[PDB]
Amino acid sequence: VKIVRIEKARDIPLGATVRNEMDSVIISRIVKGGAAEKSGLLHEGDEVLEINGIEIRGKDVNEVFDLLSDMHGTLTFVLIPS
Amino acid sequence: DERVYESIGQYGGETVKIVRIEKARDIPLGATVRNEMDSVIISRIVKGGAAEKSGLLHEGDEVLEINGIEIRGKDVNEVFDLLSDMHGTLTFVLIPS
Amino acid sequence: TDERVYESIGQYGGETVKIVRIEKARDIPLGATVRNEMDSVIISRIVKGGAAEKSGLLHEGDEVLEINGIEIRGKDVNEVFDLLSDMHGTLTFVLIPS
Amino acid sequence: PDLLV
Amino acid sequence: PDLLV
Repeated sequence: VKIVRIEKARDIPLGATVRNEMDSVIISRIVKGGAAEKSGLLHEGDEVLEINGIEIRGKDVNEVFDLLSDMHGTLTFVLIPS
Repeated sequence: DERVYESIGQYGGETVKIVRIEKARDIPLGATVRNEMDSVIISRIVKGGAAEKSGLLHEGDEVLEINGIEIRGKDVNEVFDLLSDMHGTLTFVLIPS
Repeated sequence: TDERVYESIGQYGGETVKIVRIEKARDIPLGATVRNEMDSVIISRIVKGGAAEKSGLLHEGDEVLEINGIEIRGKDVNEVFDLLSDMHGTLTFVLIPS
Repeated sequence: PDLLV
Repeated sequence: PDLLV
């Protein structure tokens, strides 16, 4: 279990595409040059369990987009790496 | 037999961006710079600075030129001096990340 | 004759106190030069295109009484410079316009 | 000699 | 360190 912090600006994406697998929310790609690539803490293959005290596991891929679009500053990610 | 494998090593090139940003006399643009080899790279964009509000300067861009002056191949201490004596519309020639 | 009354000699309408908020970026100056007139601190110039000029709430002539709960009146301008260099975000200014 | 600030 | 500019 990995607990990491990655900065994000208002309405500027982190650069991490999300894929759904059963209930669990997964990260499928890391965008070249984004805040997820330059930090080195978010990887293609990790599972997103929580983001800033909000349960991500068991949520639709469209809800994780909405939750993230209204986020800024230090984002605490609870993950299960590949 | 003859088996032909075309287009190997294909590349779509790089984009060159030409933008203009306002600078006030002795008020910094709000973008930290670092030297990566010869080139000059923007490493950070300060929250609320002239570069952040404009939306034309980004963390990762390469600065080729500023107001007709070659920035690539110059020490960041020289870019600092060049920029400190600048004001008004500054034309930036960049290679985005 | 006998009693002549001349009222309101030395009438004054008072001063205005202005309370404004301006955004400041970390290590990016507001763009306002300051001078010390007696004890008080006075804005002498507003830099063309700076955060103060765009906001329109800081003017050449204003007296700076306070900035973010810190007494500016009666301080050296070298101290106001130091206080301001470590400031960012919404700065609340208490002023007496010209 | 008027500091920028 | 990186310079402000």
